[PDB]
Amino acid sequence: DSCIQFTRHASDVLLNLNRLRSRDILTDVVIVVSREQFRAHKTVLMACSGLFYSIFTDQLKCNLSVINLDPEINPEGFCILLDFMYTSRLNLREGNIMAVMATAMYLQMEHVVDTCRKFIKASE
Amino acid sequence: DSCIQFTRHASDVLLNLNRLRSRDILTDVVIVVSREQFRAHKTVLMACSGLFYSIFTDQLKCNLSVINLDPEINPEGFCILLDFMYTSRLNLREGNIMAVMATAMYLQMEHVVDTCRKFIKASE
Amino acid sequence: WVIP
Amino acid sequence: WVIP
Ligand SMILES: O=C1Cc2cc(Nc3nc(Cl)ncc3F)ccc2N1
Ligand SMILES: O=C1Cc2cc(Nc3nc(Cl)ncc3F)ccc2N1
Ligand SMILES: [Cl-]
Ligand SMILES: [Cl-]
Repeated sequence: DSCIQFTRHASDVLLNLNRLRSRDILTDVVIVVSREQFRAHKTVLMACSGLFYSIFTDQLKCNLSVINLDPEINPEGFCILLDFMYTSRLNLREGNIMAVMATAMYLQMEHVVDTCRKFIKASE
Repeated sequence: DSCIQFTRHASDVLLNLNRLRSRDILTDVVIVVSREQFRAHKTVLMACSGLFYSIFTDQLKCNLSVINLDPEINPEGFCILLDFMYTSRLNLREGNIMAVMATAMYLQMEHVVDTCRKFIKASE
Repeated sequence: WVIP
Repeated sequence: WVIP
């Protein structure tokens, strides 16, 4: 087509979606990771994660307001990945990289799994 | 912080949100623009438009599944802006610029209003 | 704004 | 990935 494109649009959209999350506006699901609860927007979760895409395209699961993750999932790892979904920024540290990578494999977030593998390889 | 950032994340999120819209997945509102109907995600509309942000933060309107726009709004102008919300690309043409600018003013989409004003000024 |  |  002959469209023009606003470079910062996608980043500005994501910033606004994170502001809605902050303010608990139109959040429609609670993700439970053992004793912790995280409120989010199903569409943002599906857009970032192959696991959430599969869950919320299921004709029964699409209607659930609570999703319980596998008990082996680390709440801090999930929190770091949820923040990445809404900001593009990943708080990857020596102390959390193993939990973050395991969580990203489970959630099916291939680009995160990729940077974790690279950071681990560099320390070996 | 000491975060790393994935450059293409925001664009990839928006591309996936547009794929959900295409496939009518988890759309939760119908926008009516006279005889036409457009299905969308409230969160994407709020993230792009000051008018939708005000509508869906209202304690009563947040629960509506149908929103009727002012009868003066042009359906093609709205369609072009809805596509821009989900793609960052604006199909601005000599034949639609007046309707697009009027619709963007109504929807409170300041960057679109800005490029329309500039394109109009260049033709004068 | 750019030409994509 | 970059340093933002
Ligand atoms: O590593 C990843 C990230 C990821 C996100 C999605 N999300 C969607 N995919 C499509 Cl094709 N349309 C809409 C979506 F919301 C699916 C798989 C995967 N795998
Ligand atoms: O031209 C524009 C585009 C636009 C979008 C929004 N959206 C939101 N704003 C904030 Cl501060 N937090 C969350 C949001 F969804 C508000 C006003 C305006 N004016
Ligand atoms: Cl990813
Ligand atoms: Cl805009």
